[PDB]
Amino acid sequence: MREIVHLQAGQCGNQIGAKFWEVISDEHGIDPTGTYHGDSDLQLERINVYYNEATGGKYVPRAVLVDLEPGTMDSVRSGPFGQIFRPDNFVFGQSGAGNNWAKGHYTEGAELVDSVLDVVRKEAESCDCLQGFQLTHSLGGGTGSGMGTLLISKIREEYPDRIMNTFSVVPSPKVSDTVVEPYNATLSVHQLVENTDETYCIDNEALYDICFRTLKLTTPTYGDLNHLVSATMSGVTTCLRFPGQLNADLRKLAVNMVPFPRLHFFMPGFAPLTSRGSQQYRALTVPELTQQMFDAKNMMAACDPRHGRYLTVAAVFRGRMSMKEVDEQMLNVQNKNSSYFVEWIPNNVKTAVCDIPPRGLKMSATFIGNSTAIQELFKRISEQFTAMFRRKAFLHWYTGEGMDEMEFTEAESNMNDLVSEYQQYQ
Amino acid sequence: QFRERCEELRVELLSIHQKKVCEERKAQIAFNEELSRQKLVEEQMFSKLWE
Amino acid sequence: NSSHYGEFLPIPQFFPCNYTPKEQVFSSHIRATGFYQNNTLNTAPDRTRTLDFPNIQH
Amino acid sequence: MRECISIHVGQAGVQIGNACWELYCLEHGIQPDGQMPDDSFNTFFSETGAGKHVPRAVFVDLEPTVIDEVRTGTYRQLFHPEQLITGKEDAANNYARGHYTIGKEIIDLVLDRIRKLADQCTGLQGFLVFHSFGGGTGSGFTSLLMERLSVDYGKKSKLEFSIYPAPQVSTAVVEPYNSILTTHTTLEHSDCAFMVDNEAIYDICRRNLDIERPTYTNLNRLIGQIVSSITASLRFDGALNVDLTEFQTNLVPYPRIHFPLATYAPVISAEKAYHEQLSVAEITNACFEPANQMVKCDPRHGKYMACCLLYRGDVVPKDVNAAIATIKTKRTIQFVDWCPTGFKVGINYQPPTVVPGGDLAKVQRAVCMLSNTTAIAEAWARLDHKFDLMYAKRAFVHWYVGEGMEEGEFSEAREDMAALEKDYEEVGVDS
Amino acid sequence: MRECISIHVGQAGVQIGNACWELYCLEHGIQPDGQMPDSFNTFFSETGAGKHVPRAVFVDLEPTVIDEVRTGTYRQLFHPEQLITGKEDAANNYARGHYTIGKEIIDLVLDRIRKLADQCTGLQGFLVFHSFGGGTGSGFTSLLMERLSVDYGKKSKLEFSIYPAPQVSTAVVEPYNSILTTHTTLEHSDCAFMVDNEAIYDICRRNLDIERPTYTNLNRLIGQIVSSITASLRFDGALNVDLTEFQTNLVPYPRIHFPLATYAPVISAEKAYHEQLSVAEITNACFEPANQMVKCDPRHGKYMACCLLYRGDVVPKDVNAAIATIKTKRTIQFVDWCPTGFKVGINYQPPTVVPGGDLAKVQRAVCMLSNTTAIAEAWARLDHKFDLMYAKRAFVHWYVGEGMEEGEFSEAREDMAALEKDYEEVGVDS
Amino acid sequence: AEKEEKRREFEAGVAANKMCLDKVQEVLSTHQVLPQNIHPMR
Ligand SMILES: Nc1nc2c(ncn2[C@@H]2O[C@H](COP(=O)(O)OP(=O)(O)OP(=O)(O)O)[C@@H](O)[C@H]2O)c(=O)[nH]1
Ligand SMILES: Nc1nc2c(ncn2[C@@H]2O[C@H](COP(=O)(O)OP(=O)(O)OP(=O)(O)O)[C@@H](O)[C@H]2O)c(=O)[nH]1
Ligand SMILES: Nc1nc2c(ncn2[C@@H]2O[C@H](COP(=O)(O)OP(=O)(O)O)[C@@H](O)[C@H]2O)c(=O)[nH]1
Ligand SMILES: [Mg+2]
Ligand SMILES: [Mg+2]
Repeated sequence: MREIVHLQAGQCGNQIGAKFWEVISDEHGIDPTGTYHGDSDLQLERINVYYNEATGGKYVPRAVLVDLEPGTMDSVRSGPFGQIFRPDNFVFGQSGAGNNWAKGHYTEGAELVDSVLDVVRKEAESCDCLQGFQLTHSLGGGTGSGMGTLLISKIREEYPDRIMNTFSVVPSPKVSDTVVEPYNATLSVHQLVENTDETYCIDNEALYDICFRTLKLTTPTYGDLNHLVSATMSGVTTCLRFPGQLNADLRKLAVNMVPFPRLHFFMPGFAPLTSRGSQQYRALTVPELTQQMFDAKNMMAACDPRHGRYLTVAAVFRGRMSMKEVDEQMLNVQNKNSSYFVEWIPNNVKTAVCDIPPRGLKMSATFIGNSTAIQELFKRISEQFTAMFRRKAFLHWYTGEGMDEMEFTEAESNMNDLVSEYQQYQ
Repeated sequence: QFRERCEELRVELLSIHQKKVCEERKAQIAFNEELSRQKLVEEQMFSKLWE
Repeated sequence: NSSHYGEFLPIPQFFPCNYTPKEQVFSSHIRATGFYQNNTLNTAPDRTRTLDFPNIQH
Repeated sequence: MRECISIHVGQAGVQIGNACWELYCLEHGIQPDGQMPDDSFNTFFSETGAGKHVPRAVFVDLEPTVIDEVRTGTYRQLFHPEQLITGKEDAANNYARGHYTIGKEIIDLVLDRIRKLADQCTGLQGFLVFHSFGGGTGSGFTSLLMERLSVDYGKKSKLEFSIYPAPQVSTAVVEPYNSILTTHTTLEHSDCAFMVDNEAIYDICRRNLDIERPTYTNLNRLIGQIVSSITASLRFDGALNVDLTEFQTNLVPYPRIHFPLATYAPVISAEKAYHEQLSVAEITNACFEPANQMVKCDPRHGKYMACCLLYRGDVVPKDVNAAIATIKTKRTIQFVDWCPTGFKVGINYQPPTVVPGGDLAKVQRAVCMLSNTTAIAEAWARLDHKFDLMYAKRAFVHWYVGEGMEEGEFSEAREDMAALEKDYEEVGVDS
Repeated sequence: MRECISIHVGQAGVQIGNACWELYCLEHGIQPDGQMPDSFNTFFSETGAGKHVPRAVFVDLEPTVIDEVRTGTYRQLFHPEQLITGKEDAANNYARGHYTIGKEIIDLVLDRIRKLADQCTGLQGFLVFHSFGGGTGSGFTSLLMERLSVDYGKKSKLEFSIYPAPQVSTAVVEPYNSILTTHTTLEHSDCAFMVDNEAIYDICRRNLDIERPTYTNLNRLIGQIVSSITASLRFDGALNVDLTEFQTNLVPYPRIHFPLATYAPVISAEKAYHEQLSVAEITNACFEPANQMVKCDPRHGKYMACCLLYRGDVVPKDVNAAIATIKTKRTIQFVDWCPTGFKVGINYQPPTVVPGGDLAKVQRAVCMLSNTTAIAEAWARLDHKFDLMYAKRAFVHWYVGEGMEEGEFSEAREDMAALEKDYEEVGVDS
Repeated sequence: AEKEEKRREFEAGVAANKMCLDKVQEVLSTHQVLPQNIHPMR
C-alpha cells in the first residue's frame, strides 16, 4: 500500500543496486527469470513495495538506472540478476562527465534529465499511495554526485509532500581516489542539506576496515562490500514489507531521528557480522547483538562516537526475539555511559522488532545513529577544499563550463554553516 | 553466481594463472635461446665471407 | 630493420590466459532507439491518501 | 561506441606506429590479413561486411623510403592504401619547409582523409598524434596540422606523444631550432602532450632489460606498451576505469601546463621474472624511482602536482590503497601543498600481451604512470641555453629566413619560452 | 614474521657468505635450483612459483671472487642483482676504500638494501660480516656503518669481525687497517664479535684432527656459530632468544660491545665415537683458553657478562646443574658489580652437519659469548704495533694521497688511547 | 520441545556448512570457461 521508486545514480549507484536486487529477491524467493519460487505465503503478501506486475505471474523491480557510460550499464546485466529489468528503465548518456561536477550538473546532465523524468513520472503514476522515493549515489564522482543532485531538485519541487531517501558515499579522506575529489563533495552536500529528506553517510575507508578487521576476508573485492552495504538497505526498510510485534516504517524513523531539518546525516553499522572461524565460538542473544552494534569497529563511517555526543539513536532488530530484553539492554547502555548522550533528550533510542530474519541466520540488528562526531567528516573535507581553492587550482575545468566564481564561496560558506551549527549542539 | 560469491575459488583462479605464466616464460626462454643460435651462425657466415 | 615488427608469425604461447571482452550490442540498440517520449494524455485514477472509495451508510 | 583516430606523422611516427599496430592485432586476435581466424575492435578498427577490420590510422610522411616497407611488408594488406599519405620531397630537418613550402601541398589531402574517418564514427573520444621534436615533418608539418584541426574540430581531444631531444645525445645540429619554434604551437593548440626522452629509454633498456646493444625495435616496443595501458580502459572492462576525457581534466592544473611524464613498471627480463616476486606494492615503488623514469629530469629536485596510475592484471583495490599509504609517509617524496589528494587510480583486468620476438616477459601484473612534476623546468633551461648559444651569432638562420618566415619569429618564441619557465617558478613555490 | 637481512663485504665476506649459506640450505632443505622437493621466512623470500631467494647482498670490489659464485653450483639460487661487484679494488688500503673508490658503489647498495627492507614488514636486525685486514672489509665497510645509522635509526647491526692476528699476518699495512676502523666501529656499531685465524687454526689442528686445513674448514666453523645465534629465531625452544635479547644482557656500557665467540663441542667423527657429550661436558669446554676462539686468555681478566646457546637434546635440569659447579671454582672470576651474570637460551633442533665437512652426528652443543676484560690484552699488543710503525713515517704516503689529511691517524690513536682507560676502570673493584 | 528444536537447528547448520564446502570442492574440480572468454588465437 506504500511503494518506493528506486534510483541508482552513476557507476557506484549501479553496482550497489545490482547486489541489492539480488539480496531481496532471494529474500522474496524470486528468480532472475522473474517468476515466484517460494515456500511461505507471507512473502507475497507484501511485495508491491518495490515491484510491479507483469503478464505471466511475474514481478519486475521498480527501479530506473541513470548513468553516463554504457560500459558500466552492460556489466550489470551480464552478472547475476540482470534480466529482471524492463529495458525502458535503463537510461544513459553518450559523453561522460569526466569526474567533473559542473559538467554533470550544467553541460552533460541537463539533456539527459528530460528523458529520465519521462520514466520517473511513469513509475510514480502506477502506484496508489506513493510512500516516497530512494536514491543511491556516491559523492566522489561526476555522474553520481553531479546529476544526482539535479534529479533530486527536479522531483522535490514536483513532489513536495513525500519522503526522499538518499544513500551518499562520502569520499574517504585517506584513499584519495580522485584529484578533484574535494571539489565534487563540497558542491554536492550543498544540495543534500537543503533538498533532501534523508541521507546516510557510508565511508569506503570504514568499509575497508570492517572487511579487514572483523570479517577477515583475504581478498574482499567490491562484490563483498556491496554485500555489506545492501544488508543495511534491507534492514532499514524491512518494516514496510514484513509484519512485526513492534513495527516502525520509514516515516516513523524519519520524524523521530531528525531534531532539526538541516541535521539528517546518519552513520549506519550492522551487528551480527562475524568471521567464519569465530562464528562457531559465539552465541546469538539480545545482549550479543547490542554489544557489537555500538562498537566503533562496526560503524560504517570514518567517525568515532567517543569524540562526540549522541543526538538521537535508532536501532531496528530482526528475528523472533523478546523485547523485555531489548528494552533492558537499551536502558543499560544509556545509564552506564553518561557523557556521550545528550542531556536535554531523555529516552534517546528508538526501537523496532521484526519477526522475519535474514535467511540462514537466527537474529539480526541494524543501527542508524546520529552523533556529534559527524562534523569531523564535514570539517576535514572543508579544509582540503580550502587548500585547493585558495591558490585557485583546477577551477578552469569548472568555471569555463558556464559556472561563475562565486558559486564555490556560496557552497563553502554554507558548508562552514553546518560545521558550526553541529558544534552548538555539542 | 556461486563462483562470484565464493573466495577460495578466487584464490585458486589466482594461482592457476601464475602456474600458466611459468610455462609461458619458460618457452620464451627457449625462443630467446634459438634466436641467440641464429645470431651465432650469422657471425660465422660473415667470418667466412671475410676469409 | 622494419621487417622485425612482423617477421614472426603468431604462436598460441604468446597470448594471455584471460580475455575479457567489452560487449555493447544492447547499449548500442538503446542508443539507436531513443529513451521514451510522452505524447499520451493524462489518464490517472482519482485517489485519496487515506481510503479509496469508502462505503458510507446512515 | 568509444572511437579514436591515430595520426602517425613523420618517420618517427611511422616506425612507432608499426610497433603499436603489431601489438594491437595480438591483443584482439587479428591476423596480418586483417580477418579473424565481442566489439573490442571498434575503438581502432572499422568493421566491413566481409568480416574484415581496417585500422583508424593515417600514416603521413614527406619521404617515400619510410612508407614503402609498410606498403610491401607483412602488414601490406591490413591497411587501406589511401591511409598511407606520402609527400613528394621531405622537409630535410626544416621547421620552415614543413610549415611554409612543402607541407602546404599535401595538407589538403590529409584533412579530407581525416574527414573521411570521423564521419564513419558515431561518436569521437579523442585523437592520437605521434611526433618527434627533432625532424622537420614531426615539428613543422605537425604544427600547422593542429591549427587546421583546432579550427575545424572545436573541442575534440587531441592527445600527443612527443620525442623530446635528449639533453646530450642528439642526431642533428638545427635540432634545437626546431624545438623552440614548435612549443609556440603546442602551447595554444594542444589538449595534452606527453613527454618521453630517448636517452632515458637507452639507459633503462641496458640496465633493466639486460640488452647491451639496443635498436629502435626495442625502444618502440616499450613505447607501445604505454599507449596499450591507456587504451586498455577503453577496450576491456575494469573494476574502475579511466577514459581519455577523465585524466585529461584531472592531471593538468592550468591550461599552460599539459606535459606529463611517463613511467612503466616492471621492466624486467624473462630470466629474472623467474627470480623476483611481482606484486602490487613492489611495482608502484618502481614508478617513483628517478632511475626508472622515462624522461631525463630528476623529480627529487622538483615537487609533484599529481600522479595518474594505471594498474593492469591481477590487482585488487586494497593493495593499491595500502601501497599509496606507504609512499605518502616518506619524506624523500614531496607533493605541492595545495594538492593533498594527489593520486588517481586506474585498474584493469586483461594482462598485457607479449609480442613474438620481443624483449619483455609474460607479466601477470604491471603498472603505468602519468605523473606531473616540477622537474621539467630543468629540461627546458638546458635547451634554452643551447638555443641561445647557437642563435647569438645567427647560425643556420639564413635557411629558415630564405624559405618563407622572417627573422623575428625566434625572438617572439624565445620570450614565450622565457615566460613559460616563469610559470613553473610561480606555481611550484610554496605559499 | 621475523626477518633478517644479511650483508657480507670483502673477499672474506663472500667466502664466509657462501659457507654460511651452504648450511642454511641443508638446514631447511632447499635445493640449489631454488625449490623444495615457515621457518625459512627470516632468510628466504616468497614468490608465486614457490621459489626462495635469500635475503642477503654480497658486496665486493673485485671481479675474481663474485664470478666464481656466479658459475658455481648455486648459480641459480642467488639473485644476480644481489651480488654487487666493483671494478677496481682498494688493494689492502683503508683510505682507497673510504675516500676515493668506495664512494662509487655506496649509492647502489644503499638502494639495493632498500628493496629488501621494503619487502620487510618486520625486520629483526641486519647482519654484517667483514674482515679488518682487507681494504674492502675496512674502508667501504666504515661508510657502510655510517650511512646505515642515518638511513635506519635503531635497527640491530651485529658484526662478525676478523681482527688482525698477533703473530702471523697476511699483510703488512694490516695494523693501519685495524686502528682506523675501531674508531669508526665505536659510535657506529651495536654489537661485535672477534675471531682470529690462529685461534681457529689451533682448534682444527688439535681438536678436529685435520693436519692441513683451508679456508673451507675455517669458514664452515664460523657457520656453526652463526647458525646457533639465529637458531631460536627460526625454531622454537623451551625458552628462546632473539637478536635483541642476548645483545641487551651482554653490553654493560655503550663503549664496551666486544664479546668473545666460543663453540663446543668441536670433535672428530673418530673422537665422537668415544667421548660422551653431556650438558656439563660442553659448558666446561667453553671456558678453556685452549678451546677459546680468540688468542687471549680470560684467566688474566674478569667476566662481566655471559651468554649461552644450548642446542639439541638439552633440558633445564642439566643446565642448572652445570652452572652451579662453574660458580664454585676459583680459576673463573666474575666482577663484583655483576653477581647475576648469566643468560641461558635453549633450543630443540640439533645442529645439521654438512656432508663433506669436518664434524659428525652431534646431539648437544653450546655457543658462549662472554665479555671479558681480556680483550684489552689484544689492543695493547696492536697499539704497540701501530705506534712502532707510525713512529717513523711508514706506509703513510699511500694513505695521504687519496684525500684524507694526515691528522686522522692521531685521532684514531688517541681514541684508542682513551679506550684502554675506559676498559680498566671497569676492572677495578669497589 | 524447545531444547530439542535448538539441537535440531544446530544439526541443520552443520549440514548446511558441509554442503556448501562440498559444492566449493565440486566447483573447483569442474571449471568451465566460455569460448568468448578464450582468446581467439588461443
Ligand atoms: N624514441 C624514438 N625516437 C625516434 C625514433 N625514430 C626517430 N626518432 C627521432 O626522430 C628524430 C629525427 O627525425 P626522423 O627520424 O628523421 O623523422 P622526422 O622527425 O619526421 O624528420 P624527417 O625525416 O626529416 O621528416 C631523431 O632525433 C629521433 O629522436 C624512434 O624509433 N624512437
Ligand atoms: N677468518 C678469516 N679471515 C679471512 C678469510 N679469508 C680472508 N680473510 C681475511 O681477509 C684479509 C685480506 O683481505 P681479503 O678478504 O682477501 O680481501 P678484501 O677484504 O676484499 O680487501 P681487498 O682485497 O683490498 O679488496 C686477511 O687479512 C684475512 O684476515 C677467511 O676465510 N677466514
Ligand atoms: N562503496 C563503494 N564505493 C565505490 C565503489 N566503486 C567506486 N567507489 C567510490 O566512488 C568514487 C568514484 O565515483 P565514480 O565511480 O566515478 O561515480 P560516477 O562518476 O557516477 O561514475 C571513488 O572515490 C570510490 O571511492 C564501490 O563498489 N563501492
Ligand atoms: Mg624526412
Ligand atoms: Mg679483496
